[PDB]
Amino acid sequence: GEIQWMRPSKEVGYPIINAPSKTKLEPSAFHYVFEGVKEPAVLTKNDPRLKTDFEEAIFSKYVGNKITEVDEYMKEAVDHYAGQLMSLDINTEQMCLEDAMYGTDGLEALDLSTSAGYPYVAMGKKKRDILNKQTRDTKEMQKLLDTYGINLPLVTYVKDELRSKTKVEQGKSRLIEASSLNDSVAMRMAFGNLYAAFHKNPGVITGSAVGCDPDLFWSKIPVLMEEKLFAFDYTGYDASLSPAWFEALKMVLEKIGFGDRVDYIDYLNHSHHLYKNKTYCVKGGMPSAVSGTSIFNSMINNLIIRTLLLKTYKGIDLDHLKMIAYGDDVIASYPHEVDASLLAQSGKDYGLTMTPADKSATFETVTWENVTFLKRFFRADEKYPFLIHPVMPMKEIHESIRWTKDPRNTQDHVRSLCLLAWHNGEEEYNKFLAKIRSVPIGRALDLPEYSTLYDRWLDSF
Ligand code: NA
Repeated sequence: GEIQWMRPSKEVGYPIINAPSKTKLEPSAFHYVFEGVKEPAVLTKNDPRLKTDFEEAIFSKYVGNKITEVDEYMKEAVDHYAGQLMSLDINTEQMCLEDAMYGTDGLEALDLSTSAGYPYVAMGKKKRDILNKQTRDTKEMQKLLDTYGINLPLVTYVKDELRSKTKVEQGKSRLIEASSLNDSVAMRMAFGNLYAAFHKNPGVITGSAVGCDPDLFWSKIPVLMEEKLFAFDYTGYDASLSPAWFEALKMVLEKIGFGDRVDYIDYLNHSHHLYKNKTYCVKGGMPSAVSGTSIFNSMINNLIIRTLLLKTYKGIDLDHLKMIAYGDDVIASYPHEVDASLLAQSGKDYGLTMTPADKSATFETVTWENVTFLKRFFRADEKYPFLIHPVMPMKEIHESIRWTKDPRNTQDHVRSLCLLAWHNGEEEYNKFLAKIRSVPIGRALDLPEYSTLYDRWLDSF
């Protein structure tokens, strides 16, 4: 990805956009009951904590575009991936406006809380004024589509979340690149069935895990993997994507029956952005908050890994490449050991910056003992080995519980954490519950005991 140009929005016919400048995050009732070193990310150029130019920092993710066209290895990757997907017998029909708006089997309704994007954000019109979850009205939406059309600029906000002291000091805040309600609706109508098919088929066929439920899915994953696992981390995945990778994606879509609407992918590739009083154009890079962001990054990941394996290990059997992606995150396998360090090398020629799995200093062998997916480990249950526990380290949960965005969501927030934590064992979970109950706020919460969560789990299969 690379920003072609940036200038005052007025100069190109656009209004100034208001992006919140004050974090809604602040110390929670457990701020001092648990350890933590994370704080709210920088949201404005004036934040006292900054140690470098903010603007420069948030846009530096666009490391440029390495490759220009789709080479021979990429084409092979496309054919193989498209071939697998073809077996899912995905419905290629467009999705009706109603379902694209309010949902259907395999596709959740549009999120009413998230932004309505441009121009609604500048007209003050919110999403709650356009759709009725119970009326399932599409009349208001239809007029809006006919009025403002599609391919609208993407509204950019800085994401309000916790970050390391380092990332805070270097202005490394992540950005929300929200598509207009019009594009989301249009794109969900164009790819709605593709999304549903993926959400319903997390595994090694779609090579995707978007829409999965870690509590149940973790027991299916091992069975799907080949003998030797391999993995690695990406540095600025989304932003590093070159235009060729988007073209590769269109070929897959074309081969599986969506050639009809590959133009929507162009909208992702060559994108239009609004930030504050500036507007900029990007060539390459996947927008962060577009309908399909997660699924398309995953499809592209499948193309990337297949390509690197073909470039590096000629004669490799992609039919025995068993991988599952979730955006840039990925867990993969092959009957034979492969060199991640080597793959990382080939990766640089494709505009991808790959590093050791889980922040290691060197490329070590990936095993069931140390592999993580979605920041979760894999641990067979002591009583029933065939049931696999998705284990997220307590550190993350601790960091999270020390802050709050709305005292009215304390019950949910803390309950969410409990569903993640208990997998660390009864001893750990109880220590967690006791610390929570060492202050008034925690003692008033309704939290599940270990026995309850363990039984709920066994009963969910
Ligand atoms: Na782009």
